[PDB]
Amino acid sequence: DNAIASNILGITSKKIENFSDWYTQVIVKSELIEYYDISGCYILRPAAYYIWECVQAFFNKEIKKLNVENSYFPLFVTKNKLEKEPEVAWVTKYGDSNLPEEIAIRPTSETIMYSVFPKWIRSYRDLPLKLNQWNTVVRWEFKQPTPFIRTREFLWQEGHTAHKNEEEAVKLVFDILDLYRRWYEEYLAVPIIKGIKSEGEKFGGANFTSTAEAFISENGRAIQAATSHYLGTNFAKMFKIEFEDENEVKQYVHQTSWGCTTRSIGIMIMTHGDDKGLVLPPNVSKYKVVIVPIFYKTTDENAIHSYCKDIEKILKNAQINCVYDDRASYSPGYKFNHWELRGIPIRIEVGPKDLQNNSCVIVRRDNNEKCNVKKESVLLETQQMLVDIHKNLFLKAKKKLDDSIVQVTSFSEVMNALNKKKMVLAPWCEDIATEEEIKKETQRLSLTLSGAMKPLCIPLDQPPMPPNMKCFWSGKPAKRWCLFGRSY
Ligand SMILES: O=C(C[C@H]1NCCC[C@@H]1OC(=O)NS(=O)(=O)N1CCN(C(=O)Nc2nccnc2C(=O)NC2Cc3ccccc3C2)CC1)Cn1cnc2cc(Br)c(Cl)cc2c1=O
Repeated sequence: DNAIASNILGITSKKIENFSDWYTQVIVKSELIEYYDISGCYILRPAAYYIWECVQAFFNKEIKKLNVENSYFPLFVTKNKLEKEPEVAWVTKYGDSNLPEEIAIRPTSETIMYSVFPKWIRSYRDLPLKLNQWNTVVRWEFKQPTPFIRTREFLWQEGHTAHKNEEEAVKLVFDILDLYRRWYEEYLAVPIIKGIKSEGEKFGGANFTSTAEAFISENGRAIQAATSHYLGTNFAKMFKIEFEDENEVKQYVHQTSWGCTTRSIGIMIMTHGDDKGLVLPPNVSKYKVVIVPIFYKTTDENAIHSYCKDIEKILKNAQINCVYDDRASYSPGYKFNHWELRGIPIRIEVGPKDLQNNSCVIVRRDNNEKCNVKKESVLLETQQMLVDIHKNLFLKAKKKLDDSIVQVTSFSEVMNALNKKKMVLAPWCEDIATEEEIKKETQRLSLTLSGAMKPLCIPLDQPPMPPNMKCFWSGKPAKRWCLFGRSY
């Protein structure tokens, strides 16, 4: 429990050698996650919840442009109402007395909301209806949990809309999907692959499911990053959500729903984190800069302290939040590891020579590259470097994603691509019967998580398909290229 020894040790598992232990150490030592006495439930500490507040402000600002309004619906669903559509958590008593009708924690708010929609929708003048919630949902599974990405309770947003026809809803589905892209690219520097889910992997209530897929290249696992469904009139028939149209004729509404969870944070940690600890894209880090003082003698102490307070004022006047670790009990080297492990994008060092030159040293977190900068240039160099740190993080990640995809044309090359922690891009006939056949065979040939291969998504960005190409599995005419891989 010695501070210096713990500081020098940092993360002690190498990301590439022991990924599972590497991930646990990072989330605990960078002060993101705390554990709890109920399995599969975790505490979001400030540094983690700050990230959620950043993406929440962005997604709010964007869905307002689509005229989507936030709201809040009850945490509880009556058994009577939920079972009008079996791992839900059930409230059965208050104090010591049983409830006459059991009560479920929402796993999602479909039945809670769509049950009231008919009261709000009477004619076309009431459409479209566009609602969003920021809440938690509970799903009591006994699979092995994993912080951020696979938990019994998790924070998310769920948005639900209803439209007068199909095209206006289908357009909204993909408009939201691109906001999920920007959520991951512009804020978490994580590249995703837009696609359509296979028939066997889509949401049971949707006509189609569009998805944003991410890939964890260190363990070879694909993970769904966000989702956006076109529900059609399926839920309008269940709940009788009708309206009178412009011709005075009763019609069903066309609905969409879409969500993104704190799994996005987990994906971001697994992408950018290195053997030093957390690595934060500037847009989700509270402190963009850490100012560390360095003292050669005891005489230059009052000057360097004042010089660091000048740089702090320069950055904070430009609304660039920072922190000046003026603690006298720790060495500069200690502070370097301290804030590197916590993922601060930029470190500014001020020493005696840097003060004699009226300059400073600015170190990047992603690649540890240093450069000397004049004091009057500190603000401009910091601004451009925060932008380049993001771009570098994203481009390096997009490289790892692209290199994780092996385009194949026969099944005889599938197992070799899987065992190299990759996913295959294969031409597929999209027949639903083949989805389980591919799972059973890929896991059979694999010799804890599963070894089976499942249809991840059919990408929107389709490679050229020669009109005579056949399915990599059945040999029947192929329809589109499909990503297949191992998942959680
Ligand atoms: O809701 C819907 C329809 C839509 N509704 C509005 C819009 C949004 C919806 O769009 C989706 O399709 N969302 S999705 O949830 O399917 N999708 C999103 C992307 N994913 C995440 O990011 N997930 C997470 N993020 C962070 C942490 N953990 C997880 C996570 O998965 N934990 C679990 C796995 C795991 C592993 C170990 C331990 C515990 C656990 C729990 C998960 C996949 C479908 N659905 C799902 N399930 C239901 C369940 C019941 Br019970 C009933 Cl009754 C109904 C439904 C139902 O209707």
